[PDB]
Amino acid sequence: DPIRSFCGKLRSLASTLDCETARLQRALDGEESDFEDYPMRILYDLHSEV
Amino acid sequence: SSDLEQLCSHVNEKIGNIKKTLSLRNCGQEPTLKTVLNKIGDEIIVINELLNKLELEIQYQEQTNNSLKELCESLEEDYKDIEHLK
Amino acid sequence: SSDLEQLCSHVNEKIGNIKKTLSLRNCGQEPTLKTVLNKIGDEIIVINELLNKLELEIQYQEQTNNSLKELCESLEEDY
Amino acid sequence: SSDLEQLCSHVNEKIGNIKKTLSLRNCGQEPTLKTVLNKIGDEIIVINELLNKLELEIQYQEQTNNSLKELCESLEEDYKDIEHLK
Repeated sequence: DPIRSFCGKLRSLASTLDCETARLQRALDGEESDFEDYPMRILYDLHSEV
Repeated sequence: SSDLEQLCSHVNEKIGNIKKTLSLRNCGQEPTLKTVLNKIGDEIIVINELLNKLELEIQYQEQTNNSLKELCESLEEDYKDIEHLK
Repeated sequence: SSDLEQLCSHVNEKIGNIKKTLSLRNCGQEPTLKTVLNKIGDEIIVINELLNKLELEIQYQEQTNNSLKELCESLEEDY
Repeated sequence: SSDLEQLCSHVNEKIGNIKKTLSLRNCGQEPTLKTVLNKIGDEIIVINELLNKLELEIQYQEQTNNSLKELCESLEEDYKDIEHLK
């Protein structure tokens, strides 16, 4: 219990550090697609509103 | 609060702050976004002129609305004087 | 308080709980402690008897103190 | 303590609890792990027998070590005899 309860929190901070450093590099590089795909989709919604 | 939590927030801030400076780069460089951004920006200029037209059209509507009423006192005045004859 | 702190306290409790069960083993097995512990325990039995003696000695002390008054009043009568 | 934080912890717990039940599945099914797990488990059995041997070897040591004294006091009574017989 209290052994993992701590680590679980710590772990998530890791998993997060893992995942986001990965993608943010890709994003910087022009891969990963989520970063040019979604801002499109919300910009196009914003357009559709206007 | 805790030293742990305070760290996380330090991280999310760095993470989030990148993501923002990321979208700033994307939207200001990548062409497909940059058009849809100008297309909105242009369509703001027109939807702005459409306001000025709606502003004047509201005004002449007003000006007409009173002229209709000052017309209305006139034909409602002389209905009273023929009705006294009849 | 925090998941971190809560862990520490879990640890100190395990650590501390050992150290206690440690001293319990030491004091009940190791001879040099075990004597000094009986030496105290014996010297409690004597310092207990020394109380009973002090109890009676107080009792008669109080017995004689009022007998001593029983005199001092009687002299103050004839004067 | 916030409703937000409490949610996160609910999430991490679900996430973490999977990851554990994940490793439990992997380690009990996937062969490459399952060998290295038996290799350790077997090497525990041997390192356990190596203890019993070290136990007796200590014990057969401890027992010839007082017998180094029994032969120490017997060759001592002989020494005081060069004092007396010389």
